[PDB]
Amino acid sequence: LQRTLVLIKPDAFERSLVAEIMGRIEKKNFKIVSMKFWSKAPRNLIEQHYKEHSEQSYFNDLCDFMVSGPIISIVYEGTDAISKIRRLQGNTNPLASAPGTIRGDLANDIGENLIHASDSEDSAVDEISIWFPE
Amino acid sequence: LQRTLVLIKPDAFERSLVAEIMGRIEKKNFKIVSMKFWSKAPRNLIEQHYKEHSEQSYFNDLCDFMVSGPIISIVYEGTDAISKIRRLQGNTNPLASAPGTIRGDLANDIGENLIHASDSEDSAVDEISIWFP
Amino acid sequence: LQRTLVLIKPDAFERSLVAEIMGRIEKKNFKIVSMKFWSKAPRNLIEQHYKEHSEQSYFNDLCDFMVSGPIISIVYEGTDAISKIRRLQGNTNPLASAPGTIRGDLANDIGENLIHASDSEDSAVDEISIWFP
Amino acid sequence: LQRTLVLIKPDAFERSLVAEIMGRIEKKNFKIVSMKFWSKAPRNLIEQHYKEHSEQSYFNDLCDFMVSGPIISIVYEGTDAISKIRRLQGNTNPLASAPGTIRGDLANDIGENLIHASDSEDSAVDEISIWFP
Amino acid sequence: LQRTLVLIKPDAFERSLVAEIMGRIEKKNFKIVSMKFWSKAPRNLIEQHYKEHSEQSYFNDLCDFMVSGPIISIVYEGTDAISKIRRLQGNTNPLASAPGTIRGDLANDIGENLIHASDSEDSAVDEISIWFPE
Amino acid sequence: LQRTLVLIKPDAFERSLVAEIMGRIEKKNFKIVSMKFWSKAPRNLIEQHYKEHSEQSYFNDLCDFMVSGPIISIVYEGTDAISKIRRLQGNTNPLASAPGTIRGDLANDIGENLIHASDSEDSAVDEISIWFPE
Ligand SMILES: O=c1ccn([C@H]2C[C@H](O)[C@@H](COP(=O)(O)OP(=O)(O)O)O2)c(=O)[nH]1
Ligand SMILES: O=c1ccn([C@H]2C[C@H](O)[C@@H](COP(=O)(O)OP(=O)(O)O)O2)c(=O)[nH]1
Ligand SMILES: O=c1ccn([C@H]2C[C@H](O)[C@@H](COP(=O)(O)OP(=O)(O)O)O2)c(=O)[nH]1
Ligand SMILES: O=c1ccn([C@H]2C[C@H](O)[C@@H](COP(=O)(O)OP(=O)(O)O)O2)c(=O)[nH]1
Ligand SMILES: O=c1ccn([C@H]2C[C@H](O)[C@@H](COP(=O)(O)OP(=O)(O)O)O2)c(=O)[nH]1
Ligand SMILES: O=c1ccn([C@H]2C[C@H](O)[C@@H](COP(=O)(O)OP(=O)(O)O)O2)c(=O)[nH]1
Ligand SMILES: [Mg+2]
Ligand SMILES: [Mg+2]
Ligand SMILES: [Mg+2]
Ligand SMILES: [Mg+2]
Ligand SMILES: [Mg+2]
Ligand SMILES: [Mg+2]
Repeated sequence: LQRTLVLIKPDAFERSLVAEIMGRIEKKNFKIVSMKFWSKAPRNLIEQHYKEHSEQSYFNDLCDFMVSGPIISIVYEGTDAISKIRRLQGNTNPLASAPGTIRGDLANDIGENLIHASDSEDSAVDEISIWFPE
Repeated sequence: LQRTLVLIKPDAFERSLVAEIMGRIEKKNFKIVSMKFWSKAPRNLIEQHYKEHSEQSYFNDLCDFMVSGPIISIVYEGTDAISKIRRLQGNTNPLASAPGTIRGDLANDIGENLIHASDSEDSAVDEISIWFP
Repeated sequence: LQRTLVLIKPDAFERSLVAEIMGRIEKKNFKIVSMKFWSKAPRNLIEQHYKEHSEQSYFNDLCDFMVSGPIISIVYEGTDAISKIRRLQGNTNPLASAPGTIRGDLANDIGENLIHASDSEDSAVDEISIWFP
Repeated sequence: LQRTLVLIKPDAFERSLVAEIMGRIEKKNFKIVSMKFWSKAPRNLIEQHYKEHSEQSYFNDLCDFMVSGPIISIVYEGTDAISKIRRLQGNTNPLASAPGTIRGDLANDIGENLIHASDSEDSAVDEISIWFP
Repeated sequence: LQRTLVLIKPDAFERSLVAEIMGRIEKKNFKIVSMKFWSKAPRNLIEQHYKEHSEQSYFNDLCDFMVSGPIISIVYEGTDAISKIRRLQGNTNPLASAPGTIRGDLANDIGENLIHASDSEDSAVDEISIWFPE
Repeated sequence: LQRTLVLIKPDAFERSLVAEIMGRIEKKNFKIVSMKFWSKAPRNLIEQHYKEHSEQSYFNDLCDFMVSGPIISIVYEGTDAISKIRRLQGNTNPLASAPGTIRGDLANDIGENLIHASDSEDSAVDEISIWFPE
């Protein structure tokens, strides 16, 4: 029984795909443990979530996009939640994300990709404590 | 341009209809301005939310049901949000709720009806202050 | 808590709308208690099912249509199943059937209307005994 | 068996609701007989399409909106297409449009209402000749 | 033109995914030849359907689950129906079943996996004769 | 930013999957640049579109099927539109087209496969000029 951190990005709200994305996870039978809505995440919170990408050239545009609209932070719980939800998510690249996945079906840009999902146990614990410090 | 208070009831979670419901409101172009997830709402918030029904026969069952599962409290914003979302919601009674409405399509019980929505400007103001103080 | 008799008509199969129809009833929380697939219903079951229309002008076309493809007979159970599913069904006439109802959304002919549903306690009892003796 | 004129408005494109709308009509069994995509409809076609509203207060905003994005003009054919598709469409006013209708479900503005549909035999004949001469 | 045996398992009825599953097959354009509804399959009928798994450690739980609710037995017919419907079904394992498949989209357990589908010509003939002895 | 040619084939209209197919592309966020409806494409226009398959044994049946009903020609525009829409389309073969793709989900025949999509830059330019000579 694992717990994973998921972010509904600003492009979801702009395109009205919020329920679509959450429904795909809900239908997979994953249970919401914690959920927080942000009218606008603080840039610092974002920079922390993506601290691994600070040296990348897209870092600043990435941070700019993540504060350009509302965000929903969610902790999903279930057996092997981390890897499973990653597979539902789909590849970061629009040239690779398979049809049937969230990105494969709905995302068309490598930056604006609708959804974040922790990629491992270590980073899950880490990202859960960033969005739900309590 | 109004704001209304919406509750996603425990039966929505039990039946995995959370996204479905929020989806029907999202497609009508209403924007979220506040949202909070309750693994279990405090008994007293529920009793105050339904303070008007405190002397009604179903009151106790109504509250028991409201704390029997998680709920989501949501403030929706849009032009004439209150009356419009009430329209989406559908009648409390399964015998009167019209197909195409949330309850008319999905709900089959007068008590377990999936969704709450403020019924007026004044009540919306109270209910909003109850869940987001 | 009632039981009602539902027929999935041949035009549902021709248009691949079988799951769609059964889906709208399933989402309303009604449970199946009996189900039988007919690659071709016997002419006499049809004529008895519609025994009330035997002297009507459309009777022959109605029966011809009912045996022109497969059908599914289903007994649904739920609190007030008869009136509620009738509501989901929608008016026989394409001019009167409301959007959000099965026929109102999907059907476009007074004869080929996709679905049958008992219209009362008494008729439901007969129709159920016709298809599941 | 009638033919009616349908316009898929710019807000359908902006909100990616094009397929959704055309889908609701396709499921009702109406067939396309003519279709044309306009990256930007000519101002004069719009003003003639709405020639009846030329003296109304909203006329200018209505036209500005109609040329602010792409549109799709479609001739639909089916038995009683005009009145039926009008029914699918739903009331112009967000306060009156019923859930289950196109506008009632998706639209939230009296001006930006996603879809146009001829309102009579005579008007359908004019509107059809305007977009497909 | 092949015929294959399909079972809608008890978890479908509990979660109200019956129409969802059948609709995915219907949209693929497969035709129903035979269909039987069981309020509760007899354990023996189940033990026969899974006679190959009698020595497995999950056999008894498997049988217990299969009689815990209603079941729909269906014979679908179409060109290469057996292999095609298997691919729609998706892997038994939730760590493998791909998004876009029935299990990949809706199943989250290796036991409660919503749907059975014959895996070959031999077993199809065999399973069809178990549920439709006529 | 590429442009690709897409054809909604006669089997889509017969089965009422027109909106379904276009919606999958629309949700992927591809923009319609040009669109033409044909009550019946001229056989010659079809023979040109498939001039590469003139020596194949299915050529004539292919052409017969393509004029057996209405067709919608569409130019979609977007980054890498050609390869992406191909992946949404799915393999020509029903034994290969993956679930989650258009053909994988809806097509069950190798001939009647619902949708055409240019396979490269060269053929896109070529097919766009066939259906939209202007
Ligand atoms: O070349 C890239 C790689 C990533 N990102 C953005 C998108 C992604 O959501 C975020 C973090 O990258 P990742 O962790 O590799 O993506 P994922 O979200 O798939 O883990 O950085 C880019 O804009 N360009
Ligand atoms: O006879 C009744 C009436 C209402 N309720 C419950 C359901 C409803 O959600 C809540 C409040 O009732 P309401 O405000 O009259 O209904 P609505 O929620 O439609 O405003 O009380 C019952 O259990 N039994
Ligand atoms: O003018 C008519 C009326 C009815 N029927 C067919 C359609 C209907 O399914 C069946 C039985 O009619 P009904 O019981 O009056 O309609 P419903 O099925 O809505 O109860 O007869 C016609 O073909 N023409
Ligand atoms: O008060 C109004 C009434 C109408 N319109 C626009 C919306 C409508 O699409 C168009 C034509 O109006 P109509 O023909 O009366 O509405 P409908 O489109 O429902 O026939 O004018 C407005 O902007 N404001
Ligand atoms: O490790 C396992 C393997 C299988 N099963 C159950 C699920 C499956 O539905 C049934 C038969 O197994 P299978 O034939 O290998 O699965 P499939 O249904 O994918 O053919 O046994 C388990 O509970 N645990
Ligand atoms: O063995 C075959 C191969 C192809 N075709 C038809 C289907 C296809 O749509 C068309 C062109 O073939 P293709 O370009 O290889 O298919 P695709 O549309 O996947 O590019 O010829 C057949 O009928 N049989
Ligand atoms: Mg990562
Ligand atoms: Mg109240
Ligand atoms: Mg009758
Ligand atoms: Mg007008
Ligand atoms: Mg097996
Ligand atoms: Mg090719």
